[PDB]
Amino acid sequence: MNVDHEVNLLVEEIHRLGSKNADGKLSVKFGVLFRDDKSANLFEALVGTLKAAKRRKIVTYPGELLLQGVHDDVDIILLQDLEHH
Repeated sequence: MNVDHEVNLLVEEIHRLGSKNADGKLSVKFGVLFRDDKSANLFEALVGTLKAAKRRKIVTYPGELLLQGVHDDVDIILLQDLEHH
């Protein structure tokens, strides 16, 4: 409910759903994550959660705003990793 937790929830989910790109970092396509969220609704505000982590430079993804699933091929790239002990 507090987006502060959701950010870390996001990076964990990305750790499981995401696959490594050429840069060696984990990345997951919006369509894949959105697909899972459409079932459980983990992120009540997925876009806002993405924004939060993009502002923290934890993840990056092409696009500013979106409404339709035309950005589903957009890979959310994990730039900063704090998820794992």
